Amino acid sequence: NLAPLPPHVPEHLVFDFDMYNPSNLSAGVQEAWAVLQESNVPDLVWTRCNGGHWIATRGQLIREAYEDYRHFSSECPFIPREAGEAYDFIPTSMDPPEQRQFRALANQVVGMPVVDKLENRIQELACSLIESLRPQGQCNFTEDYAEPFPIRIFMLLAGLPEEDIPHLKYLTDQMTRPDGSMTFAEAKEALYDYLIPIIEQRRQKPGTDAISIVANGQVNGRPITSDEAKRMCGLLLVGGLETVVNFLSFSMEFLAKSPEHRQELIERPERIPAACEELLRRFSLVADGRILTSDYEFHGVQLKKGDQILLPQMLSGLDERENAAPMHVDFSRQKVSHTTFGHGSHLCLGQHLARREIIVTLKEWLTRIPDFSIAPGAQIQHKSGIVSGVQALPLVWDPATTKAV
Ligand code: HEM
Ligand SMILES: CC1(C)[C@@H]2CC[C@@]1(C)C(=O)C2
Ligand SMILES: [K+]
Repeated sequence: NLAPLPPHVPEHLVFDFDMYNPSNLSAGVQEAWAVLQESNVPDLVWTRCNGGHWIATRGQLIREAYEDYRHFSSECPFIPREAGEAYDFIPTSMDPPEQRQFRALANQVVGMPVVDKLENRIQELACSLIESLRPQGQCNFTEDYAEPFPIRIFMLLAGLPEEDIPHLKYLTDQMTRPDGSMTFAEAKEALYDYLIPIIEQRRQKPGTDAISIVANGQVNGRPITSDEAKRMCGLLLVGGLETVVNFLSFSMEFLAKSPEHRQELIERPERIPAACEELLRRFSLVADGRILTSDYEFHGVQLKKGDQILLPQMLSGLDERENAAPMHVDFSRQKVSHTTFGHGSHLCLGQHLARREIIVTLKEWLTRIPDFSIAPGAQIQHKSGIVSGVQALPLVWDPATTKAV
């Protein structure tokens, strides 16, 4: 269903893209979104789907908007408008000057000194999961690795019981790829409901886990409130449960159809960090946005105050103007240009954690299970949203070709 065209939007900019169900999804998520960059399509379009919002389609405009926070505010960053109004997570729902103080604390708990201390646990979990899959000759990758590997590391780091993973994953799923069973406002309230007793517990006893450090924190030298801590801990949960989980499956789906690319990493394992960077461009998967604070002319188009604008982080690196032949994976690409981890003052805080988990996954999977493919006759289903995902990934291999380490 389409929302009526607002009077102030020129009819010739209308392109009805549905970000939660793009029309070409069967060809792949990123391919479905890349129809926005055909030569007939302008740099700035209006979709009447999902209540009606702008979409910037080129990397040049996506970067400009994310730098200019005084016109493009993160107070309402999700589409549909109801979701963006309920969205109050910290730091992303704040602009500078208020935003920067909370970043320091969030950085403190997923920052690089934390990741170095976790190296053995990351490595031993990756090996423990993979060695337990190897003699089976089959897995459901999303259930059996992509979810438990990054999510158990995050629950360990935050100090939360592993038994709570299915309830929490379902709620964060409803905030990024909704089912229809919950609105965003309801999923958010249920996740706040979960954190409220935990946060009051850990403000009593100072501690080393990520919730304690946030709940006992100061921001620009003043005590963080219980409510501010709730809104920051919830955002950490969403990042920990949704991003790497889904990115891993996209990568592994590609490697399972691309033996040429598999073989390249098997023989030259020191290409792995670079391949990580080029998989992150090709299979970029986040797309959120901003809301206009004032009437503003932007690349010839008159935006009204309160218009929402989708600024898909995913599209910048798929733009041919930023990377030649963008849909080819080329692990020796010379200048890998992308905005997979965002742009501007809201640059991703967990990218050190993310990169370690991806590189450890590629290294430990390929040395033990070098060859695998998609289970015969299965077609991989995808789902699009704020964070796009792979719905299921059946893999198979012959265990006689594996290597026990
Ligand atoms: C492949 C993995 C990941 C991707 C693609 C990714 C992507 C992004 C993007 C695009 C943004 C900017 C959104 C905006 O400007 O509105 C962001 C911000 C953020 N991310 Fe990541 N992320 C990843 C991993 C993680 C992980 C594992 C965490 C763990 C907590 C995390 C925590 C955060 C936080 C807290 C912010 C908000 C920063 C702020 O608003 O100042 N991210 N991420
Ligand atoms: C867009 C994100 C990837 C980033 C971290 C979690 C996420 C869904 C957000 O709401 C901000
Ligand atoms: K809001």
